[PDB]
Amino acid sequence: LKIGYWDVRGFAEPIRMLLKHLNIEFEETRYGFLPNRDEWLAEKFTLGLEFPNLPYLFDGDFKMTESVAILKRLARANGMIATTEPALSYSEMIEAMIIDIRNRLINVVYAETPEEFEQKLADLRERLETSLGQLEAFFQKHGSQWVAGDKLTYVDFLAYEYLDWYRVFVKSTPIFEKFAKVSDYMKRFEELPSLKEYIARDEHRSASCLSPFARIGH
Amino acid sequence: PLKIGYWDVRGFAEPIRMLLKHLNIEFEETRYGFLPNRDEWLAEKFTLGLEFPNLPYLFDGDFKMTESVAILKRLARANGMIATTEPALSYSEMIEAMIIDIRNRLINVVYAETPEEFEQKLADLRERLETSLGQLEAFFQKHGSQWVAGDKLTYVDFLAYEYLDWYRVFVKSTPIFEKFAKVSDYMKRFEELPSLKEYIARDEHRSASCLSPFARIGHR
Repeated sequence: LKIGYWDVRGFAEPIRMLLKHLNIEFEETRYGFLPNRDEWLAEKFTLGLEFPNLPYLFDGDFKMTESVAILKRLARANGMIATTEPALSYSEMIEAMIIDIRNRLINVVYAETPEEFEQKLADLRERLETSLGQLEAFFQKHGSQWVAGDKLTYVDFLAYEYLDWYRVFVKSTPIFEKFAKVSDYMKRFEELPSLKEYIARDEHRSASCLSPFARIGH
Repeated sequence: PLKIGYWDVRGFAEPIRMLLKHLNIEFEETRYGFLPNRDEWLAEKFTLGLEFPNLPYLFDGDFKMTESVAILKRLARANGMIATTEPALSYSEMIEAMIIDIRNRLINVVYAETPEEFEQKLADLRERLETSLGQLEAFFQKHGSQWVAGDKLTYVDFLAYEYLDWYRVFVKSTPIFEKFAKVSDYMKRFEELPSLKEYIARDEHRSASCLSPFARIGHR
Protein backbone atom coordinates (compact mmCIF):
# COMPACT_ATOMS: atom_id res chain seq x y z
CA LEU A 1 0.00 0.00 0.00
CA LYS A 2 1.76 3.12 -1.29
CA ILE A 3 0.86 6.81 -1.57
CA GLY A 4 2.65 9.39 -3.70
CA TYR A 5 2.51 13.18 -3.38
CA TRP A 6 4.60 16.31 -2.82
CA ASP A 7 6.30 16.76 0.56
CA VAL A 8 3.38 18.87 1.78
CA ARG A 9 -0.16 18.35 3.06
CA GLY A 10 -2.00 19.20 -0.15
CA PHE A 11 -4.68 17.01 -1.69
CA ALA A 12 -3.16 13.87 -0.13
CA GLU A 13 -3.51 14.88 3.52
CA PRO A 14 -7.16 13.78 3.82
CA ILE A 15 -6.02 10.35 2.61
CA ARG A 16 -3.04 10.36 4.97
CA MET A 17 -5.46 11.22 7.78
CA LEU A 18 -7.95 8.49 6.85
CA LEU A 19 -5.31 5.77 7.05
CA LYS A 20 -3.81 7.19 10.26
CA HIS A 21 -7.29 7.16 11.80
CA LEU A 22 -7.84 3.58 10.62
CA ASN A 23 -4.46 2.39 11.92
CA ILE A 24 -3.57 1.08 8.45
CA GLU A 25 0.19 1.06 7.86
CA PHE A 26 1.22 2.52 4.51
CA GLU A 27 4.42 3.53 2.73
CA GLU A 28 4.97 6.96 1.16
CA THR A 29 6.82 8.78 -1.59
CA ARG A 30 7.15 12.43 -0.61
CA TYR A 31 8.61 14.07 -3.71
CA GLY A 32 10.74 17.13 -2.97
CA PHE A 33 11.55 20.14 -5.14
CA LEU A 34 15.57 27.14 -6.25
CA PRO A 35 12.74 24.55 -6.22
CA ASN A 36 11.64 22.48 -9.21
CA ARG A 37 9.38 19.58 -10.18
CA ASP A 38 12.10 17.20 -11.37
CA GLU A 39 11.86 14.61 -8.58
CA TRP A 40 8.27 13.97 -9.63
CA LEU A 41 8.68 14.39 -13.39
CA ALA A 42 11.41 11.73 -13.26
CA GLU A 43 8.94 9.11 -12.05
CA LYS A 44 5.78 10.67 -13.52
CA PHE A 45 5.33 8.38 -16.55
CA THR A 46 7.19 5.35 -15.14
CA LEU A 47 4.68 4.36 -12.44
CA GLY A 48 2.05 2.72 -14.65
CA LEU A 49 -0.56 5.38 -13.93
CA GLU A 50 -3.26 5.58 -16.59
CA PHE A 51 -3.66 9.29 -15.81
CA PRO A 52 -0.37 10.26 -14.09
CA ASN A 53 -0.87 12.81 -11.32
CA LEU A 54 -0.51 13.63 -7.64
CA PRO A 55 -1.56 12.05 -5.41
CA TYR A 56 -1.33 8.50 -6.77
CA LEU A 57 -2.26 5.21 -5.08
CA PHE A 58 -0.72 1.75 -5.15
CA ASP A 59 -3.34 -0.62 -3.73
CA GLY A 60 -1.92 -4.10 -4.15
CA ASP A 61 -1.65 -4.40 -7.93
CA PHE A 62 -4.28 -1.70 -8.45
CA LYS A 63 -3.24 1.86 -9.32
CA MET A 64 -5.16 5.13 -9.59
CA THR A 65 -4.97 8.91 -9.21
CA GLU A 66 -7.44 11.67 -8.19
CA SER A 67 -7.44 12.63 -4.52
CA VAL A 68 -11.15 12.20 -3.83
CA ALA A 69 -11.44 9.03 -5.93
CA ILE A 70 -8.66 7.51 -3.83
CA LEU A 71 -10.09 8.63 -0.49
CA LYS A 72 -13.48 7.03 -1.21
CA ARG A 73 -12.00 3.78 -2.54
CA LEU A 74 -10.26 3.31 0.79
CA ALA A 75 -13.26 4.49 2.80
CA ARG A 76 -15.52 1.93 1.09
CA ALA A 77 -12.99 -0.80 1.86
CA ASN A 78 -12.97 0.20 5.54
CA GLY A 79 -16.57 1.15 6.33
CA MET A 80 -15.84 4.89 6.40
CA ILE A 81 -18.61 5.99 4.03
CA ALA A 82 -22.41 6.20 4.03
CA THR A 83 -24.03 3.21 2.32
CA THR A 84 -27.66 4.34 2.59
CA GLU A 85 -29.84 7.30 1.60
CA PRO A 86 -30.24 10.12 2.32
CA ALA A 87 -26.93 9.95 4.24
CA LEU A 88 -24.84 9.20 1.16
CA SER A 89 -26.59 11.96 -0.80
CA TYR A 90 -25.66 14.45 1.93
CA SER A 91 -22.07 13.18 1.83
CA GLU A 92 -21.57 13.74 -1.90
CA MET A 93 -23.42 17.07 -1.81
CA ILE A 94 -21.12 18.42 0.89
CA GLU A 95 -18.12 16.74 -0.78
CA ALA A 96 -18.74 18.77 -3.92
CA MET A 97 -19.31 21.90 -1.86
CA ILE A 98 -16.13 21.43 0.18
CA ILE A 99 -14.19 20.88 -3.04
CA ASP A 100 -15.64 24.11 -4.45
CA ILE A 101 -14.43 25.96 -1.35
CA ARG A 102 -11.01 24.36 -1.79
CA ASN A 103 -10.67 25.12 -5.50
CA ARG A 104 -11.58 28.79 -5.14
CA LEU A 105 -8.50 29.03 -2.92
CA ILE A 106 -6.39 26.93 -5.29
CA ASN A 107 -7.31 28.84 -8.45
CA VAL A 108 -6.32 32.13 -6.82
CA VAL A 109 -2.97 31.14 -5.31
CA TYR A 110 -1.88 29.17 -8.41
CA ALA A 111 -2.84 31.68 -11.11
CA GLU A 112 -0.71 33.79 -13.45
CA THR A 113 -0.29 43.13 -8.53
CA PRO A 114 0.04 42.59 -4.77
CA GLU A 115 -3.06 44.62 -3.87
CA GLU A 116 -5.16 42.77 -6.46
CA PHE A 117 -4.06 39.47 -4.94
CA GLU A 118 -5.14 40.53 -1.44
CA GLN A 119 -8.38 41.70 -3.03
CA LYS A 120 -8.93 38.18 -4.36
CA LEU A 121 -8.11 36.81 -0.90
CA ALA A 122 -10.61 39.06 0.87
CA ASP A 123 -13.18 37.80 -1.64
CA LEU A 124 -12.41 34.21 -0.62
CA ARG A 125 -13.08 35.16 3.00
CA GLU A 126 -16.44 36.71 2.16
CA ARG A 127 -17.47 33.61 0.17
CA LEU A 128 -16.14 31.51 3.05
CA GLU A 129 -18.23 33.45 5.58
CA THR A 130 -21.26 32.69 3.41
CA SER A 131 -20.42 28.99 3.05
CA LEU A 132 -19.80 28.44 6.76
CA GLY A 133 -23.09 30.21 7.43
CA GLN A 134 -25.06 27.73 5.35
CA LEU A 135 -22.98 24.96 6.93
CA GLU A 136 -23.67 26.20 10.46
CA ALA A 137 -27.35 26.08 9.53
CA PHE A 138 -26.92 22.49 8.33
CA PHE A 139 -25.51 21.25 11.64
CA GLN A 140 -28.23 23.13 13.52
CA LYS A 141 -30.99 21.61 11.40
CA HIS A 142 -29.88 17.96 11.51
CA GLY A 143 -28.00 17.97 14.82
CA SER A 144 -25.53 15.40 13.51
CA GLN A 145 -22.11 14.99 15.14
CA TRP A 146 -20.57 14.77 11.68
CA VAL A 147 -21.48 15.68 8.09
CA ALA A 148 -23.17 12.44 7.04
CA GLY A 149 -24.55 11.70 10.51
CA ASP A 150 -23.41 10.41 13.89
CA LYS A 151 -20.49 8.42 12.44
CA LEU A 152 -17.21 9.71 11.00
CA THR A 153 -16.81 9.23 7.23
CA TYR A 154 -14.48 10.31 4.42
CA VAL A 155 -16.31 13.61 3.85
CA ASP A 156 -15.27 14.86 7.28
CA PHE A 157 -11.62 14.38 6.34
CA LEU A 158 -12.02 16.52 3.23
CA ALA A 159 -13.98 19.02 5.32
CA TYR A 160 -11.55 19.58 8.19
CA GLU A 161 -8.43 19.70 6.02
CA TYR A 162 -9.56 22.06 3.27
CA LEU A 163 -11.44 24.33 5.67
CA ASP A 164 -8.32 24.39 7.86
CA TRP A 165 -6.21 25.75 4.99
CA TYR A 166 -8.21 28.96 5.30
CA ARG A 167 -7.35 29.19 9.00
CA VAL A 168 -3.66 28.49 8.37
CA PHE A 169 -2.87 30.91 5.53
CA VAL A 170 -6.06 32.83 4.71
CA LYS A 171 -6.51 34.41 8.15
CA SER A 172 -10.00 32.94 8.46
CA THR A 173 -9.96 31.77 12.10
CA PRO A 174 -12.16 34.67 13.31
CA ILE A 175 -14.70 33.74 10.63
CA PHE A 176 -14.85 30.21 12.05
CA GLU A 177 -15.36 31.51 15.58
CA LYS A 178 -18.45 33.44 14.45
CA PHE A 179 -20.28 30.14 13.99
CA ALA A 180 -20.71 27.96 17.08
CA LYS A 181 -21.35 24.47 15.69
CA VAL A 182 -18.79 24.73 12.87
CA SER A 183 -16.10 25.74 15.38
CA ASP A 184 -16.93 22.78 17.62
CA TYR A 185 -17.01 20.48 14.59
CA MET A 186 -13.42 21.36 13.68
CA LYS A 187 -12.44 21.03 17.34
CA ARG A 188 -14.10 17.61 17.47
CA PHE A 189 -12.07 16.34 14.51
CA GLU A 190 -8.83 17.51 16.12
CA GLU A 191 -9.84 15.86 19.39
CA LEU A 192 -10.47 12.52 17.67
CA PRO A 193 -8.43 10.20 19.91
CA SER A 194 -7.51 8.23 16.79
CA LEU A 195 -6.09 11.32 15.06
CA LYS A 196 -5.35 13.65 17.98
CA GLU A 197 -1.71 12.52 17.84
CA TYR A 198 -0.95 12.58 14.11
CA ILE A 199 -2.41 16.08 13.80
CA ALA A 200 0.03 17.20 16.49
CA ARG A 201 3.02 15.53 14.81
CA ASP A 202 5.52 17.35 12.57
CA GLU A 203 3.89 15.75 9.56
CA HIS A 204 0.70 17.82 9.86
CA ARG A 205 1.49 20.68 12.26
CA SER A 206 4.84 21.93 10.94
CA ALA A 207 4.32 20.90 7.32
CA SER A 208 3.37 23.23 4.47
CA CYS A 209 -0.20 23.08 3.17
CA LEU A 210 0.72 23.70 -0.47
CA SER A 211 3.76 23.46 -2.72
CA PRO A 212 6.16 26.43 -2.96
CA PHE A 213 4.82 27.05 -6.47
CA ALA A 214 1.76 28.53 -4.80
CA ARG A 215 2.08 32.23 -4.00
CA ILE A 216 1.12 31.40 -0.40
CA GLY A 217 0.55 28.33 1.77
CA HIS A 218 4.21 27.34 2.08
CA PRO B 1 -42.02 12.57 -8.01
CA LEU B 2 -39.03 14.53 -9.33
CA LYS B 3 -38.34 18.20 -10.07
CA ILE B 4 -35.24 19.76 -11.62
CA GLY B 5 -34.42 23.47 -11.52
CA TYR B 6 -31.72 25.19 -13.59
CA TRP B 7 -31.00 27.88 -16.20
CA ASP B 8 -32.65 27.52 -19.61
CA VAL B 9 -29.49 26.03 -21.10
CA ARG B 10 -27.60 22.75 -20.98
CA GLY B 11 -25.09 23.64 -18.27
CA PHE B 12 -24.50 21.33 -15.32
CA ALA B 13 -28.05 19.94 -15.50
CA GLU B 14 -27.94 18.39 -18.98
CA PRO B 15 -26.28 15.19 -17.70
CA ILE B 16 -29.07 14.84 -15.12
CA ARG B 17 -31.65 15.49 -17.82
CA MET B 18 -30.10 12.89 -20.16
CA LEU B 19 -29.85 10.24 -17.44
CA LEU B 20 -33.56 10.70 -16.74
CA LYS B 21 -34.47 10.77 -20.45
CA HIS B 22 -32.35 7.64 -20.88
CA LEU B 23 -34.09 5.94 -17.95
CA ASN B 24 -37.34 7.22 -19.46
CA ILE B 25 -38.33 8.63 -16.06
CA GLU B 26 -40.88 11.46 -16.08
CA PHE B 27 -39.85 14.63 -14.26
CA GLU B 28 -40.81 18.30 -13.94
CA GLU B 29 -38.53 21.22 -14.79
CA THR B 30 -38.18 24.89 -13.87
CA ARG B 31 -35.99 26.55 -16.50
CA TYR B 32 -35.01 29.96 -15.13
CA GLY B 33 -34.71 32.40 -18.02
CA PHE B 34 -32.82 35.69 -18.02
CA LEU B 35 -29.64 43.06 -21.14
CA PRO B 36 -29.83 39.74 -19.23
CA ASN B 37 -30.09 39.30 -15.46
CA ARG B 38 -30.55 36.68 -12.72
CA ASP B 39 -33.69 38.04 -11.00
CA GLU B 40 -35.92 35.09 -12.00
CA TRP B 41 -33.72 32.68 -10.05
CA LEU B 42 -32.97 35.17 -7.27
CA ALA B 43 -36.70 35.53 -6.59
CA GLU B 44 -37.00 31.84 -5.64
CA LYS B 45 -33.45 31.08 -4.46
CA PHE B 46 -33.95 31.25 -0.67
CA THR B 47 -37.59 30.14 -0.71
CA LEU B 48 -37.12 26.59 -2.01
CA GLY B 49 -35.86 25.08 1.25
CA LEU B 50 -32.39 24.29 -0.08
CA GLU B 51 -29.74 23.92 2.62
CA PHE B 52 -27.12 25.16 0.16
CA PRO B 53 -29.12 27.11 -2.47
CA ASN B 54 -27.71 26.64 -5.97
CA LEU B 55 -28.40 25.59 -9.55
CA PRO B 56 -29.07 22.83 -10.39
CA TYR B 57 -31.31 21.72 -7.51
CA LEU B 58 -33.35 18.52 -7.15
CA PHE B 59 -36.65 17.68 -5.48
CA ASP B 60 -37.08 13.99 -4.67
CA GLY B 61 -40.35 13.47 -2.85
CA ASP B 62 -39.83 15.81 0.10
CA PHE B 63 -36.05 15.51 -0.17
CA LYS B 64 -34.05 18.51 -1.40
CA MET B 65 -30.41 18.70 -2.48
CA THR B 66 -28.03 20.64 -4.71
CA GLU B 67 -24.70 19.93 -6.48
CA SER B 68 -25.07 18.67 -10.04
CA VAL B 69 -22.84 15.61 -9.61
CA ALA B 70 -24.22 14.50 -6.23
CA ILE B 71 -27.65 14.69 -7.84
CA LEU B 72 -26.71 12.58 -10.86
CA LYS B 73 -25.30 9.83 -8.65
CA ARG B 74 -28.30 9.80 -6.30
CA LEU B 75 -30.61 9.09 -9.23
CA ALA B 76 -28.17 6.59 -10.76
CA ARG B 77 -27.90 4.64 -7.50
CA ALA B 78 -31.67 4.18 -7.21
CA ASN B 79 -31.94 3.23 -10.90
CA GLY B 80 -28.88 1.00 -11.32
CA MET B 81 -26.69 3.34 -13.37
CA ILE B 82 -23.52 3.24 -11.29
CA ALA B 83 -20.93 0.57 -10.55
CA THR B 84 -21.46 -1.02 -7.13
CA THR B 85 -18.26 -3.07 -7.04
CA GLU B 86 -14.51 -2.52 -7.19
CA PRO B 87 -12.59 -1.81 -9.35
CA ALA B 88 -15.41 -0.53 -11.61
CA LEU B 89 -16.32 2.24 -9.18
CA SER B 90 -12.73 3.39 -8.61
CA TYR B 91 -12.43 3.88 -12.37
CA SER B 92 -15.74 5.74 -12.41
CA GLU B 93 -14.82 8.15 -9.62
CA MET B 94 -11.30 8.59 -10.96
CA ILE B 95 -12.55 9.49 -14.42
CA GLU B 96 -15.45 11.43 -12.87
CA ALA B 97 -13.07 13.82 -11.10
CA MET B 98 -10.88 14.02 -14.19
CA ILE B 99 -13.78 15.00 -16.46
CA ILE B 100 -14.92 17.64 -13.97
CA ASP B 101 -11.41 19.11 -14.05
CA ILE B 102 -11.65 19.44 -17.83
CA ARG B 103 -14.99 21.11 -17.35
CA ASN B 104 -13.80 23.44 -14.69
CA ARG B 105 -10.74 24.56 -16.65
CA LEU B 106 -13.14 25.74 -19.34
CA ILE B 107 -15.60 27.21 -16.83
CA ASN B 108 -12.86 29.15 -15.03
CA VAL B 109 -11.93 30.71 -18.38
CA VAL B 110 -15.38 31.58 -19.74
CA TYR B 111 -16.07 33.62 -16.57
CA ALA B 112 -14.52 37.02 -15.89
CA GLU B 113 -12.18 38.73 -15.42
CA THR B 114 -8.44 41.42 -23.99
CA PRO B 115 -9.76 39.23 -26.86
CA GLU B 116 -6.23 37.99 -27.64
CA GLU B 117 -5.35 37.10 -24.05
CA PHE B 118 -8.69 35.27 -24.09
CA GLU B 119 -8.17 33.55 -27.44
CA GLN B 120 -4.85 32.44 -25.94
CA LYS B 121 -6.54 31.02 -22.84
CA LEU B 122 -8.80 28.98 -25.11
CA ALA B 123 -5.78 27.85 -27.13
CA ASP B 124 -4.12 26.85 -23.87
CA LEU B 125 -7.31 24.89 -23.08
CA ARG B 126 -7.22 23.00 -26.38
CA GLU B 127 -3.60 21.92 -25.87
CA ARG B 128 -4.45 20.71 -22.37
CA LEU B 129 -7.43 18.90 -23.88
CA GLU B 130 -5.25 17.13 -26.46
CA THR B 131 -3.13 15.88 -23.57
CA SER B 132 -6.02 14.65 -21.42
CA LEU B 133 -7.87 13.21 -24.42
CA GLY B 134 -4.73 11.34 -25.44
CA GLN B 135 -4.72 9.72 -22.01
CA LEU B 136 -8.37 8.67 -22.27
CA GLU B 137 -7.55 7.12 -25.65
CA ALA B 138 -4.86 5.00 -24.00
CA PHE B 139 -7.39 4.02 -21.33
CA PHE B 140 -9.99 2.83 -23.86
CA GLN B 141 -7.22 1.08 -25.79
CA LYS B 142 -5.86 -0.80 -22.78
CA HIS B 143 -9.37 -1.66 -21.58
CA GLY B 144 -11.46 -2.76 -24.55
CA SER B 145 -14.62 -1.61 -22.78
CA GLN B 146 -17.51 0.14 -24.53
CA TRP B 147 -18.01 2.50 -21.58
CA VAL B 148 -15.86 4.15 -18.90
CA ALA B 149 -16.88 1.76 -16.11
CA GLY B 150 -16.79 -1.35 -18.30
CA ASP B 151 -19.42 -3.14 -20.35
CA LYS B 152 -22.38 -1.19 -18.94
CA LEU B 153 -23.50 2.43 -19.28
CA THR B 154 -23.36 4.42 -16.04
CA TYR B 155 -23.60 7.98 -14.69
CA VAL B 156 -19.98 8.81 -15.55
CA ASP B 157 -20.51 8.45 -19.30
CA PHE B 158 -23.19 11.14 -19.19
CA LEU B 159 -20.72 13.47 -17.50
CA ALA B 160 -17.96 12.66 -19.98
CA TYR B 161 -20.00 13.19 -23.14
CA GLU B 162 -21.81 16.35 -22.06
CA TYR B 163 -18.71 18.25 -20.91
CA LEU B 164 -16.32 16.99 -23.59
CA ASP B 165 -18.99 17.87 -26.16
CA TRP B 166 -18.83 21.50 -24.98
CA TYR B 167 -15.29 21.81 -26.33
CA ARG B 168 -16.51 20.70 -29.75
CA VAL B 169 -19.52 23.03 -29.77
CA PHE B 170 -17.99 26.43 -28.90
CA VAL B 171 -14.27 25.86 -28.19
CA LYS B 172 -13.49 24.60 -31.72
CA SER B 173 -12.10 21.20 -30.74
CA THR B 174 -13.72 18.67 -33.09
CA PRO B 175 -10.41 18.08 -34.93
CA ILE B 176 -8.74 17.15 -31.64
CA PHE B 177 -11.38 14.47 -31.06
CA GLU B 178 -10.70 13.15 -34.57
CA LYS B 179 -7.04 12.46 -33.79
CA PHE B 180 -8.10 9.88 -31.20
CA ALA B 181 -10.23 7.18 -32.80
CA LYS B 182 -11.42 5.31 -29.70
CA VAL B 183 -12.59 8.56 -28.08
CA SER B 184 -14.30 9.73 -31.28
CA ASP B 185 -15.96 6.32 -31.49
CA TYR B 186 -16.91 6.65 -27.82
CA MET B 187 -18.57 10.05 -28.29
CA LYS B 188 -20.64 9.06 -31.32
CA ARG B 189 -21.58 5.76 -29.67
CA PHE B 190 -23.32 7.78 -26.95
CA GLU B 191 -25.25 9.72 -29.60
CA GLU B 192 -26.50 6.48 -31.16
CA LEU B 193 -28.02 5.06 -27.98
CA PRO B 194 -31.64 4.09 -28.75
CA SER B 195 -32.69 5.66 -25.44
CA LEU B 196 -31.01 9.02 -26.10
CA LYS B 197 -30.49 8.96 -29.87
CA GLU B 198 -33.54 11.15 -30.56
CA TYR B 199 -33.29 13.46 -27.54
CA ILE B 200 -29.69 14.42 -28.32
CA ALA B 201 -30.85 15.38 -31.82
CA ARG B 202 -33.84 17.39 -30.56
CA ASP B 203 -33.78 21.20 -30.21
CA GLU B 204 -33.94 20.79 -26.43
CA HIS B 205 -30.35 19.54 -26.53
CA ARG B 206 -28.65 20.31 -29.84
CA SER B 207 -30.24 23.71 -30.47
CA ALA B 208 -29.80 24.84 -26.85
CA SER B 209 -27.04 27.08 -25.51
CA CYS B 210 -24.46 25.22 -23.44
CA LEU B 211 -23.81 27.89 -20.80
CA SER B 212 -25.65 30.97 -19.52
CA PRO B 213 -25.21 34.34 -21.27
CA PHE B 214 -23.13 35.47 -18.27
CA ALA B 215 -20.27 33.47 -19.76
CA ARG B 216 -18.27 35.27 -22.47
CA ILE B 217 -18.92 32.39 -24.88
CA GLY B 218 -20.92 29.16 -24.97
CA HIS B 219 -24.27 30.84 -25.56
CA ARG B 220 -26.32 32.38 -28.30
